[PDB]
Amino acid sequence: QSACTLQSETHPPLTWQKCSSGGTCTQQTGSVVIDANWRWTHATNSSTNCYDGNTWSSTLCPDNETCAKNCCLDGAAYASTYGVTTSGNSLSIDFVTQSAQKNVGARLYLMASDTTYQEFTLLGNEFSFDVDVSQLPCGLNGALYFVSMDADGGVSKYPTNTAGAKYGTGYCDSQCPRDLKFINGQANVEGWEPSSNNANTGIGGHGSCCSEMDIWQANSISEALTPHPCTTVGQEICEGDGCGGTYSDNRYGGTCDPDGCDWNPYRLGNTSFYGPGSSFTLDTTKKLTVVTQFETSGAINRYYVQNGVTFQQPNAELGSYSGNELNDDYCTAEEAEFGGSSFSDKGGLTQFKKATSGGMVLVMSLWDDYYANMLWLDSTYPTNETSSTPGAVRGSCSTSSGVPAQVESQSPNAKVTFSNIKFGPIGSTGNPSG
Ligand SMILES: OC[C@H]1O[C@@H](O[C@H]2[C@H](O)[C@@H](O)[C@H](O[C@H]3[C@H](O)[C@@H](O)[C@H](O[C@H]4[C@H](O)[C@@H](O)[C@H](O[C@H]5[C@H](O)[C@@H](O)[C@H](O[C@H]6[C@H](O)[C@@H](O)[C@H](O)O[C@@H]6CO)O[C@@H]5CO)O[C@@H]4CO)O[C@@H]3CO)O[C@@H]2CO)[C@H](O)[C@@H](O)[C@@H]1O
Ligand SMILES: OC[C@H]1O[C@@H](O[C@H]2[C@H](O)[C@@H](O)[C@H](O)O[C@@H]2CO)[C@H](O)[C@@H](O)[C@@H]1O
Ligand SMILES: *[C@@H]1O[C@H](CO)[C@@H](O)[C@H](O)[C@H]1NC(C)=O
Ligand SMILES: [Co+2]
Ligand SMILES: [Co+2]
Repeated sequence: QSACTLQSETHPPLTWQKCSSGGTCTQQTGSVVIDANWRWTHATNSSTNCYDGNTWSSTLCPDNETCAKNCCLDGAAYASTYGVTTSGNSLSIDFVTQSAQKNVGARLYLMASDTTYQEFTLLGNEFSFDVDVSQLPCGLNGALYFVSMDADGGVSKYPTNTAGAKYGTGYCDSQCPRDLKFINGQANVEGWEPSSNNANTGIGGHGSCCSEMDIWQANSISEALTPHPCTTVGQEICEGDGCGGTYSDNRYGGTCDPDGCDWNPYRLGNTSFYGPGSSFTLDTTKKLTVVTQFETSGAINRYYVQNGVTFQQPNAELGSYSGNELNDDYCTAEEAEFGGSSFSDKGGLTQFKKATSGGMVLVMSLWDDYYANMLWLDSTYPTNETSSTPGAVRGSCSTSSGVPAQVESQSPNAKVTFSNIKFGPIGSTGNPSG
């Protein structure tokens, strides 16, 4: 897709800190950009939409190539249309924003410049951030994660994509998403099937795959940490159901691991660690700090801080495994206890290390789940399972929770605030910010 300028594109600024082993942190200045799917897509020569509701213009978009040549992405009114605002080192995303139309959440990427994404090399380093999830009830997900996206949004690889990172193009994740309107410089109109429950979405013939590191997927009820390996580390197109993931009939028939080696304290047995109120170790009605460390062995460590008290990731006992570190033994024990084999089939942490060794783009999003109602995160899943089934219970939410139309109507004012992002070598982010 090309870029049009009927509406100006001004990326909201966002500062963060880069720390060093020497014990000092320095301020960096970046900005955020909204994903291309949220934008107005219209003809390059007029204001006629190329996409409207959940269908494509059959004349402007008869096929993937022609559509890309005829259509462009336009600017976004961040605050008024998408409920996205920033202030210093803080970013807030509103759940439902009402303007000309109704908008639900957002997916944003951290930029290095106005035209490029900021790339982070996680291996050997640690990432820290403060988060307020108090306004996120059952069914919602305020996420912060990394994906192996190209710094330019794919422009250098795909000439027909001239909009680039400035317009939030190039997304990919372990689900090999097929809902993306533009992939590899082309539209995703061929094989397009409109969603039955979402008036704005559909599923196309192609998907976009890549490694994904889910640092944080959570609400006030549950939280999970999950690495997802893929046989191909970076962004790669996929065909139909061979994509696997949430958008295909076969979830595990692809090149990426859509499940990952997840670590949810509640799912692991500690139902008193994270939740709303003082009866939990970490009170989700208050802001907290989340620190994730990527050691060179490929293992991942985690600790939290609230009101100046530090808590390491709670110990878990699963099969022959015991400890609080996400390593090869944990992931193997999890597959043995909870079942499944996609993580190991995709290479596990060894394959995943290839992603963290390279650059990864930071993503912050707020969304509700039109496919599984977020039950996999905060309820019992599958819903027909009982508490006696290992790993079925992931949270205290009712199995009837998370219906999009319902949560959007009942909790429109929900929101998430991410702030004070700090990145640097292991053991450095806890030091004084510059
Ligand atoms: O027409 C002439 C006038 O145009 C005006 O401009 C309009 C334009 O016409 C109109 O088309 C445009 O409409 C856009 C809406 O403003 C916008 O809200 C809407 O956003 C949708 C988006 O369509 C949809 O693809 C997206 O799907 C989400 C999904 O909800 C979410 O559950 C899922 O979540 C993932 C997470 O993000 C991720 O972190 C996690 O790992 O996985 C999750 C599961 O996959 O993500 C998908 C996206 O991949 O939802 C959003 C939000 O509801 O998009 C509309 C276009 O399709 O609005 C323009 C502005 O009003 C001009 O302004 C006027 O001057 C002209 O005259
Ligand atoms: O695709 C949504 C969500 O899936 C998560 O994997 C789930 C999977 O959906 C479920 O079938 C299985 O039983 O449990 C796993 C772990 O909760 C995945 O970890 C998320 O990253 C992803 O957003
Ligand atoms: C849950 O984790 C917290 C923090 O590590 C710990 O104090 C508490 O004893 C754990 N509770 C259970 C039931 O394991
Ligand atoms: Co094809
Ligand atoms: Co270790």
